[PDB]
Amino acid sequence: RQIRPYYNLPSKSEHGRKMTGFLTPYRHWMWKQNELWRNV
Amino acid sequence: ADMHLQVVETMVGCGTMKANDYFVRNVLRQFSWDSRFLEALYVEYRRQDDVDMWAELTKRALVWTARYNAPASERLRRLIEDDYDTIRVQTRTFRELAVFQFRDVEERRHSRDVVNELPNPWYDYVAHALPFPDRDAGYPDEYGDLGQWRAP
Amino acid sequence: RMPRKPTPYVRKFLEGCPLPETLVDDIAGANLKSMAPFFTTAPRYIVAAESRLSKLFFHHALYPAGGARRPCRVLIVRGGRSVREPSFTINTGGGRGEVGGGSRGYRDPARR
Amino acid sequence: GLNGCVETGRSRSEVARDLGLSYTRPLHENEKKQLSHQAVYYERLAKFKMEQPEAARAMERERFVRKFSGMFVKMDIRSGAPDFPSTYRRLLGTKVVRWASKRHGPN
Amino acid sequence: RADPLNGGSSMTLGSKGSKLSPEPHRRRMPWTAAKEYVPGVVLNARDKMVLDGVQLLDIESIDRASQLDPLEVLRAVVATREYNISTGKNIFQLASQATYNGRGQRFYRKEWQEGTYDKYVTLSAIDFDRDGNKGTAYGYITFHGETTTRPVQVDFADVPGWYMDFVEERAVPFTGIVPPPPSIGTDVPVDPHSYRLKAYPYYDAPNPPEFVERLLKDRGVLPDTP
Amino acid sequence: SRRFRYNTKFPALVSYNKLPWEVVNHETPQFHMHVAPHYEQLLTLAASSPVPHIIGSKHIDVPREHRLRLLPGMLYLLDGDTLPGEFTINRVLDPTALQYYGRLSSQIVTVEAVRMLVPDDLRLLCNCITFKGPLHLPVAPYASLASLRGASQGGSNCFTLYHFVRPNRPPKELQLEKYYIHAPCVAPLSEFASNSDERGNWRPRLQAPKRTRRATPLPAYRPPQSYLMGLAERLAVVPGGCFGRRSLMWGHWF
Amino acid sequence: DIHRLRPTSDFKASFKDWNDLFTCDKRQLRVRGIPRMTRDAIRTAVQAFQNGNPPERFDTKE
Amino acid sequence: PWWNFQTEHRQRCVLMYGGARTKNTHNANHRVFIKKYKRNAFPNRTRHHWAVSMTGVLSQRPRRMPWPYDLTSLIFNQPRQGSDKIGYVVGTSMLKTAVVATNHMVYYPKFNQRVSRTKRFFAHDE
Amino acid sequence: PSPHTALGAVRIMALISEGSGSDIGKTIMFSDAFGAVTRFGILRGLSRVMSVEAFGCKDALENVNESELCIILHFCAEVREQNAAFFRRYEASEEDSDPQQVSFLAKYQQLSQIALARCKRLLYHPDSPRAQVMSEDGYIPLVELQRHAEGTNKAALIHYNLGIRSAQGMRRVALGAQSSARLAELVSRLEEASARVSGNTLVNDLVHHLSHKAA
RNA sequence: UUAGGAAUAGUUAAUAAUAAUUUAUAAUUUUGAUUAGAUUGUUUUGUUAAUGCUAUUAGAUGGGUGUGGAAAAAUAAAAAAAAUAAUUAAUAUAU
Ligand SMILES: [Mg+2]
Repeated sequence: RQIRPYYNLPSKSEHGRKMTGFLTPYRHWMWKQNELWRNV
Repeated sequence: ADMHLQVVETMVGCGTMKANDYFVRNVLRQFSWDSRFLEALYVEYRRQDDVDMWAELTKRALVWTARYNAPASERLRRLIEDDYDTIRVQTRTFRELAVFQFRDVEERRHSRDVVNELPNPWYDYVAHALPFPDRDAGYPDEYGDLGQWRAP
Repeated sequence: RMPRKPTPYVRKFLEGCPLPETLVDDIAGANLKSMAPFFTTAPRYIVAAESRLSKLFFHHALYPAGGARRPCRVLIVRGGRSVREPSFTINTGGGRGEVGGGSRGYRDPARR
Repeated sequence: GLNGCVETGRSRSEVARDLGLSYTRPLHENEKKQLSHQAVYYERLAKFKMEQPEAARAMERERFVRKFSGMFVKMDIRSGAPDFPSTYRRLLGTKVVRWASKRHGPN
Repeated sequence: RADPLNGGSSMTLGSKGSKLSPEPHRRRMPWTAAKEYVPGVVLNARDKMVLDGVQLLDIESIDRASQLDPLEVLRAVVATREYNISTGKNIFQLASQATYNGRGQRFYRKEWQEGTYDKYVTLSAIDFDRDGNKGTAYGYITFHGETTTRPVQVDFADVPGWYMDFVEERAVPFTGIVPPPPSIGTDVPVDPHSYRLKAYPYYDAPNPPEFVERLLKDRGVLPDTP
Repeated sequence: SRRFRYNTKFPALVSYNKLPWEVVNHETPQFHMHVAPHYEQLLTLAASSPVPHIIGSKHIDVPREHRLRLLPGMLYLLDGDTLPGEFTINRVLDPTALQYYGRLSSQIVTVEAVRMLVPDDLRLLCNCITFKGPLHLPVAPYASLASLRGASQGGSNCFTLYHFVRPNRPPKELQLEKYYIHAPCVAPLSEFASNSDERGNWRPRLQAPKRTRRATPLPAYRPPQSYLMGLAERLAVVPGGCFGRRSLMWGHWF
Repeated sequence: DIHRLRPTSDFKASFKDWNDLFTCDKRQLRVRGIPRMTRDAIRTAVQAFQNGNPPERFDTKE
Repeated sequence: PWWNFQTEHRQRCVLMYGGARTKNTHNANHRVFIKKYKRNAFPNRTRHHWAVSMTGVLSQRPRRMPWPYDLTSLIFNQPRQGSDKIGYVVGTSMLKTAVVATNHMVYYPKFNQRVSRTKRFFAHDE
Repeated sequence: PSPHTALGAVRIMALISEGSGSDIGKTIMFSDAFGAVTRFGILRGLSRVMSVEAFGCKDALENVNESELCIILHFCAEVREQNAAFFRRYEASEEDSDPQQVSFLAKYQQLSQIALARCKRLLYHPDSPRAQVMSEDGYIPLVELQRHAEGTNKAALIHYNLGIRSAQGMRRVALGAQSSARLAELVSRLEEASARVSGNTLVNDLVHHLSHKAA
């Protein structure tokens, strides 16, 4: 399941979900680290 | 492409510093060129005056491997590997190095280990892969018995 | 199918009356299908259920389907009060994000 | 030409066809009428298509409208079955009133 | 497939990736092709807190009794412009205020120039519709020096957040055709002093020390304490 | 019976010639998107190798009955802007339709006018493009464009391409696949040949120079500050949304 | 506290301190009077924090 | 010990469904027949149902089963049952279709005897 | 009148042959025994039968079945056989000043070439998607279903699995026995008497197709 | 399969026939059909000396949507469902 942290981009919309899937570059970097540790 | 490859290798070996222009004008956009074109052209890139021209030409050759769907061979990446102290062009991905270190350290400590050098029959081989067993276990019976009305 | 024990008698087929969903929708105010003419001034009592009353249903409670012009009714909602905590942003952690915004309504009731 | 080929799997008729032999029983008048009247209706339908286009076009149009707008035009296991009242016989009483019986042949 | 992540590797369903191929996974849905997308929820929703205390008017309502004072009309136009600009700048809002509809200029998204990402679009043609904030834009895409051969449709050209720097030397009139900008490897010779590659294949950016500190504090390696 | 000859697998399908979403209209800029890269490679071929019937002295005179049968799919170049008779001249003035000749006009001969010729029966188009010489590409003396006055000289420089297509067809029809022969250009090798006087003025570099200084280091990598879409290595996005392989990720923010 | 049916923040008084929270297994959470989904959420959050993943997820209530 | 085929069938049922069979399926239930119609006024023209009729294709009494040992298995080596058959032509009223009557054997183990039944097929002759 | 489709010209060319069984010689003879044109009314009629609006396109015979192609080739063979002294004089090395005769000769050459091309289409590509026919002004309901629906995404075509299969009558066409045995006669009738029918590479292919499909 | 046994049909084959304007001395059935009744089947159950008698709960579902590869789609304690959520153990549910 794709994790939605609290510090993602919030979608201020009353017609749908309140949080998007747009990350932070720190989240991108740590996801790359976890990707390498799974790649082994 | 193999006809243009000999021309590119001749212009590299003669040291005329014009094989890259021939590769751009004739072989780059209109041929399915493989990776040994850049294995020839890296020696021509090496003979440049300044190191930054060598670096930018190697990086542009890597972008040419990305764009025209011609992946870099092992020999080209090993040619760029040997000059990493001068050019500092990274030629392996972030995934292959993390696999390589964790594999190489484990294989070195496994070869140095004296306990785990013993064979493992669960791991080393498959004992039998045929759909039928190799010797008769007695079954089937092919006859009925008491209380069995359905035969065959 | 389901495993059913065989009986030598007849089988009872019940059509038993459940709690009507339209009844709890009219009580909770979340019907959105009742066309009611003859707008009156008598007040309306609505028992607030769990996650059954929002702005969408309260707008139809103010303006019903009959073509009203003004919310001319007093609306009593039993147990509809909400309590909000103050929200704040987290400076620490992996990034910047605002938490704390939550409603204490419908779960923490008054007068235990 | 009385024995089929076991190797190639040909029939009794195809082996005699490949040998240039004719094994055909003496037909009656109706059996010759069955084999002689196949071309007559084709020449009649081709002459109708060439001679009356304003009627053949309307007939083909209403035939395509009846074919296209049908309910069971999707190729499925039910539409692909050879015998629908025999394979699906539990629908012939309470659901489908097209076929009144479930047996029409030796199967 | 054409392009799988890490080849065939199926110890987990996350090892394949969030999408199995850059092509669409079914033929009947061509909109499921993998492409770079844009956060349209934050961008397309402009701030309505600038239109408060401002009387807007409908288009059809041209009756005399619904007309407003011309000072109120002017502040309504100023508030509507501030509402349209409040999130970002569109392509059609930047090209209207440029000469020759901005043909030949370089448009770019905000995140197209940060990190090791380098990509812009040299504008070639724009068809404005009657609502001039929308339309269809075309251009040559330039990514790390390499350039397309034909003009491609600029995806998300209607979503705001675009930027350009107007250069008079790049302006192409309506009589002539916008030329493709040259590929730095192919067309013009490669010069390290003019353009230097930020990124290349088999290259990854080094780890920032603040990200290293943040990950080692989140994992518990460094002693994070209040 | 008739039902049991074959199965229903792979039935007869409606062709793309009768579907409007598969047929490219010539009043649209999408007509000039498909056919303009075919022209910029044909002029690269005709400037480097002799193409037999690519340049004539006049328009090919087929009879009026054989006009629709033989002419679509045929291309030839003539000198000057002379248009065939029994056609209605429609000049392409749309900048959305003229933008696809950008590589054709910049790196090769400058495009002056693009005209679409529609006949009286509205069944045989002609895409007329008038170029102004000279070529930016080097032209071989044995090439086909050496026999053209507008291409060799540097009114008299104008020459026109003529391509006949059918009006409402899929873009399979307006293809030029027989002209994709890749003939080489001997312009970098003409310096060192026996026909040039520069053959003794170049100096060969048999060894690389000794490098005392290493390469210039890159500037300090600054990470982005905006919200990113996610990991492009698992969203199946190519390395910039443009080209490359997803398995070899590069050129993104990290 | 993310789920509606996992009221994690309603059991602050069921623990002494940080060590009492991080030493209790699921049987001791059953002893203290915590429902099944809530104690499963508490135990998975503790096991994720021990593995290096802090509880940084979006509250999906509204 | 040599286990019978029922052990192998029970093993197959265990590996398929997780368990062999739920117990208490007999129950010794008194199945009573309650008639509704009049004495000789059953709504059928041939078979008048007045008792508990058993339902089952191969699990009824007296028990039948196919007998695979006949002339066809002695003559033809078949890839599957019913692939090759030998019969007599009885009808040629249809075009390119010969009606062929063939015989097969059905075994009664209670009386220990095989009987010859007849099946008609439509064959093709061009 | 001048037909606008190939099918109307096929019907007219069939009515010409069937309306004059033994009078097929006197119907279409417009020339003498020396090559000079006798009656120009028959010439003007036969020129406007094979009109440019009917047989001008390269795919003009795309909806012609195996039975209509026999009518086309029988009409061409009868026109060649009744006026052989005209054709063998004028088509080889003769230039004529009459503007009607050059138009008739061009129309006849175009009709014979597209008829032989359709014969090679039905022979060398049996049941191919490029050998499929359809009805003229045929109802293709997928287009009318896409037009009278609202497409928010035009790539999503409604009733695609049924609309792509169904059009007004559309068959996979291959040459039968009665078609191939007639076309092998008509293609040999299209040539001259001095030509060798052994080296014709289309009659031999039709005969070998007949033998292969009969075996 | 029916304690009191007779007729059946969107019908059979051929076919240059998708989408049958034609041809035929057509097809099923007393070796038991169609309809009506009972009705998931199944060496898994029980009993016995018993090739006998007696039981059964795997399933499927031509008009709800031509979507989808496949309608099986109006509701099932897991079959963990695209970042290692958790994988020490037992309750795993009431809560
Ligand atoms: Mg007949």
